[PDB]
Amino acid sequence: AISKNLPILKNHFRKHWQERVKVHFDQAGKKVSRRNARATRAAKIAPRPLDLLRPVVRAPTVKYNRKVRAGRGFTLAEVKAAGLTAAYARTIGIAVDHRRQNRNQEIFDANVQRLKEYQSKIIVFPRNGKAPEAEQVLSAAATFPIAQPATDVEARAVQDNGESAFRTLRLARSEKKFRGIREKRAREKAEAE
Amino acid sequence: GAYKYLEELQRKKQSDVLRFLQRVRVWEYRQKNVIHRAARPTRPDKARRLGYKAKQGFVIYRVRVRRGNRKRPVPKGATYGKPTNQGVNELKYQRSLRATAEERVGRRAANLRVLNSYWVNQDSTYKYFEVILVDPQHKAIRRDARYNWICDPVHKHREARGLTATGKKSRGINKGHKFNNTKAGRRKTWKRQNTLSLWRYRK
Amino acid sequence: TVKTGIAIGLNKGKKVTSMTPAPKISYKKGAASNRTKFVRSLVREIAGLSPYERRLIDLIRNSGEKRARKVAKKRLGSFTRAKAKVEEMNNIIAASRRH
Amino acid sequence: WRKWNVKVNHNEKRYATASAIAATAVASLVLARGHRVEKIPEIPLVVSTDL
Amino acid sequence: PSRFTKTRKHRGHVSAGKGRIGKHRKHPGGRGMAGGQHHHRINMDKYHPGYFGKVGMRYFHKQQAHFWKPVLNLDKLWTLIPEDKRDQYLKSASKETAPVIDTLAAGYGKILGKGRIPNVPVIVKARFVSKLAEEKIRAAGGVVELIA
RNA sequence: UUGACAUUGUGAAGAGACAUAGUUUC
RNA sequence: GUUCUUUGUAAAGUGCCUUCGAAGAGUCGAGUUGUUUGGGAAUGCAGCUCUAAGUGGGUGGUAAAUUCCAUCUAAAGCUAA
RNA sequence: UUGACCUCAAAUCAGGUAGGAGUACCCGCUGAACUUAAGCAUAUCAAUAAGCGGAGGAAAAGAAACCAACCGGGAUUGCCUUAGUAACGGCGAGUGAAGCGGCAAAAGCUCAAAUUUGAAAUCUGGUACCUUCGGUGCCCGAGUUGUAAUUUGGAGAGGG
Ligand SMILES: [Mg+2]
Ligand SMILES: [Mg+2]
Ligand SMILES: [Mg+2]
Ligand SMILES: [Mg+2]
Ligand SMILES: [Mg+2]
Ligand SMILES: [Mg+2]
Ligand SMILES: [Mg+2]
Ligand SMILES: [Mg+2]
Ligand SMILES: [Mg+2]
Ligand SMILES: [Mg+2]
Ligand SMILES: [Mg+2]
Ligand SMILES: [Mg+2]
Ligand SMILES: [Mg+2]
Ligand SMILES: [Mg+2]
Ligand SMILES: [Mg+2]
Ligand SMILES: [Mg+2]
Ligand SMILES: [Mg+2]
Ligand SMILES: [Mg+2]
Ligand SMILES: [Mg+2]
Ligand SMILES: [Mg+2]
Ligand SMILES: [Mg+2]
Ligand SMILES: [Mg+2]
Ligand SMILES: [Mg+2]
Ligand SMILES: [Mg+2]
Ligand SMILES: [Mg+2]
Ligand SMILES: [Mg+2]
Ligand SMILES: [Mg+2]
Ligand SMILES: [Mg+2]
Ligand SMILES: [Mg+2]
Ligand SMILES: [Mg+2]
Ligand SMILES: [Mg+2]
Ligand SMILES: [Mg+2]
Ligand SMILES: [Mg+2]
Ligand SMILES: [Mg+2]
Ligand SMILES: [Mg+2]
Ligand SMILES: [Mg+2]
Ligand SMILES: [Mg+2]
Ligand SMILES: [Mg+2]
Ligand SMILES: [Mg+2]
Ligand SMILES: [Mg+2]
Ligand SMILES: [Mg+2]
Ligand SMILES: [Mg+2]
Ligand SMILES: [Mg+2]
Ligand SMILES: [Mg+2]
Ligand SMILES: [Mg+2]
Ligand SMILES: [Mg+2]
Ligand SMILES: [Mg+2]
Ligand SMILES: [Mg+2]
Ligand SMILES: [Mg+2]
Ligand SMILES: [Mg+2]
Ligand SMILES: [Mg+2]
Ligand SMILES: [Mg+2]
Ligand SMILES: [Mg+2]
Repeated sequence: AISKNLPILKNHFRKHWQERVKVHFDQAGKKVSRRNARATRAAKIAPRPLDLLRPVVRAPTVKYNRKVRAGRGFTLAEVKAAGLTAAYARTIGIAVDHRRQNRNQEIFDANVQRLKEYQSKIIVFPRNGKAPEAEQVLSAAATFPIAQPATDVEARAVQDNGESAFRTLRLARSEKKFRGIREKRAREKAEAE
Repeated sequence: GAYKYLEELQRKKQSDVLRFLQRVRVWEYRQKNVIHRAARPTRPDKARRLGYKAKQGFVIYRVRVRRGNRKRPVPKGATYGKPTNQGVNELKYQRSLRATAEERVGRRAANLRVLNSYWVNQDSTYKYFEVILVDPQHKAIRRDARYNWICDPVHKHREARGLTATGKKSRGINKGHKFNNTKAGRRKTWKRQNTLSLWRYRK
Repeated sequence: TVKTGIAIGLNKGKKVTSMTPAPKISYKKGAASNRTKFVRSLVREIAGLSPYERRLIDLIRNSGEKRARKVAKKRLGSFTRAKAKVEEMNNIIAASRRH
Repeated sequence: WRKWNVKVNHNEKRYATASAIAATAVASLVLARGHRVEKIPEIPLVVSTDL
Repeated sequence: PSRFTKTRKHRGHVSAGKGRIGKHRKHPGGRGMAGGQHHHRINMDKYHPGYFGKVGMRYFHKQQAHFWKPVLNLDKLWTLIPEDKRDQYLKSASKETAPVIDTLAAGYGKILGKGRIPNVPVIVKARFVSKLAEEKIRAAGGVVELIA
């Protein structure tokens, strides 16, 4: 059972794997089904849209923090700033998230601005039951898209202060590397009897 | 309130007053039947943070279960297979003694619904538990927005399915890296990572 | 903190105008409180000391504060708790049979 | 779990349909294909939007 | 399709192309990757030197991402500017108005120096650089601006 | 089968220490 | 959509000042045995022995002492897609 | 002598409830060997089959004692991916997950611990009447060893 110059494979089929094969014959069906659900929810949900206002949020980790992404809900802070309590904001098609925190002003403001636009671009019918039919826009998401913030300008003046990027990286990496040793030298000499 | 004092007093299980108390009670229970109706909680502060309430429809039951390992049944210790499986005697059982306790009373009061249960004592041979139960046909309960959930059929014998607090412990349902394996439910997630998924347009 | 604005080194990371959010009360799940202080004080003196706690203040007196931790560490979970346990008996000792 | 459907590159797919559209001109091809188009005015045969 | 398959061609011959002597049996080699260090060693060494044993250090719970850092060479670099916009900058190699290029924005982690950019100022914003890339960049009157 | 720990409590005499007051252990 | 009773000397929302701010125990945690896991000086589960605290507690995938920092808030509960 | 209370019993006592079946899917327990390793015991088959207890139209999970280490994210479930990877492994045969990203769907919450103390404000049942999935008056009873209102950490409470 080993022969030729072939790559070594790892095909995990030593269990009774044929008892666990899911072949999605129901792709087309579920799609239909899925679409019907949406038409139904739309109709049931009167003029409301099919989704809630979601906040901007900067994504986690070194890999994605370049990008900005729809968040879960809006932080008790952001809501307060946008001139409303959370209990109400929830009934007005706005998602609120008690566990997100604001450390970033640029994002915070973006989110407050998101809220002012929303508030101005919805209308909220009186509780009575007068119901002045108003036609549903289906997507809070499409109505208030989230764009990446422009971080500079296309062209600009070159300024070369002189001290190179590469060496700064190198040095920067270095200071960290020996930060503790240097401190141990600071301690050990502090005990200059 | 007196419940704060009770709670604190009970964390001193080797304090003098408490082990007199433990001593006398553990003889009394042991005298009574292995499952017997309790008249009232002997730990009302424990009962009540665990869902109990002093209204008709709420029931307490005291039960004791044998301690120690699970001796693997099997005639004469014979195992009839590989050596890894030849043990008999240091074998442990994946449910807690508390679960056994819950199950054995839930069976005894099948009109009732196990809600929760709590430890009250032990000696070398038994652990002693009180199980707090609810009667979902009692109107006092069937009303009561807060408790009448317990009346829906999805909650028949929660103790038999690992849905009481002990059960969720042993099933290992908790968020995190420590619970990857069991968490959405171990057999379920096994089945998942061991299902071959084929699309009409093969990916 | 302040981040340096480059991608390695000490305060590595993006410069952002900062905010520092209102404190969460979860985060104070540990805090004492007058009510607990009172009740715990009262219970303690109601119910006295446990066996190992007695063996403990003996060792403290008669063998020092280091052998005390070593035993208390084996008795309790671990070292940090033994730290606080010895520490506690130390203050039973001071407060009582002394000043 | 036999392979029932088949993936075709979207672009190769269009190459094909384009080729096919192109050939609905070319009377020889339309004739060879069955299709009784000797007595038709011209190919491509374009009729009024009124249809 | 079966139609074009050699087993159609073998119908009528006894052994199905598998020999009268050697036969087609279940598992003569053993199964799978068996025999590696024994009857299948000549094929493993040769074709697979390196297979058995260990090398360096284990790393528990390695999160690939930590090390996310695509490379872009000066080679390209100007491709990160859209071509219409691009021709405009080539002509007017210039301080005061040099193109900004956010390479991080383009999804690169490090700039490396494969070969010869034109002698035209660029302003290059990146997380890392090779010593060389920065050198070449500078020799065109440009700078690297370290971002994060 | 043998040991240790838990179930395990109460007196008394004799040993065992802060090193010839009694908390502790045999 | 319509119509009838006003549920109220009722119930709720929001700004400032001050003082407070109760938060789950034979559990957490520990040793050991066994099982299980990709989880490696130990991923989960369970038995026996030990057994907490309150500026505490858990986690931070290499054991330990020291000093920090980050992040949640266990040992009680319901819940459509 | 009479009346309570606690604990414990008895009725063919008033009214209810559990059992069994089904079991594709689901929540648990318990638990193999054939097999693979060209022998074989650890390993593998497999946390599989058989055995046992328990539900529903789904169940289970679920509003973080989470993930991270970011400019941070934000209940759960599933799909695409991560990845045949980190890792485990007579480091042999073999095995093998997670965080980020996109997407389906979206939804959030209540108890315990608090003196109503200028008024147990709460509830089962019997009974009469009614406009009966219920309401009201009345009477036994539950309940202070605590039934309502209020509060649930995102908070929140008391005075102003
Ligand atoms: Mg497979
Ligand atoms: Mg096999
Ligand atoms: Mg199917
Ligand atoms: Mg949607
Ligand atoms: Mg209306
Ligand atoms: Mg009763
Ligand atoms: Mg067997
Ligand atoms: Mg074994
Ligand atoms: Mg006994
Ligand atoms: Mg696993
Ligand atoms: Mg294919
Ligand atoms: Mg073929
Ligand atoms: Mg064919
Ligand atoms: Mg042919
Ligand atoms: Mg031939
Ligand atoms: Mg021939
Ligand atoms: Mg032939
Ligand atoms: Mg021939
Ligand atoms: Mg051949
Ligand atoms: Mg032959
Ligand atoms: Mg031969
Ligand atoms: Mg073959
Ligand atoms: Mg190998
Ligand atoms: Mg290149
Ligand atoms: Mg003996
Ligand atoms: Mg809690
Ligand atoms: Mg072990
Ligand atoms: Mg087992
Ligand atoms: Mg283990
Ligand atoms: Mg440590
Ligand atoms: Mg965070
Ligand atoms: Mg509850
Ligand atoms: Mg649930
Ligand atoms: Mg009857
Ligand atoms: Mg049944
Ligand atoms: Mg098994
Ligand atoms: Mg087979
Ligand atoms: Mg074999
Ligand atoms: Mg063979
Ligand atoms: Mg054999
Ligand atoms: Mg196994
Ligand atoms: Mg089975
Ligand atoms: Mg049914
Ligand atoms: Mg349902
Ligand atoms: Mg459904
Ligand atoms: Mg459910
Ligand atoms: Mg919470
Ligand atoms: Mg999540
Ligand atoms: Mg080897
Ligand atoms: Mg291999
Ligand atoms: Mg496995
Ligand atoms: Mg997502
Ligand atoms: Mg809800």
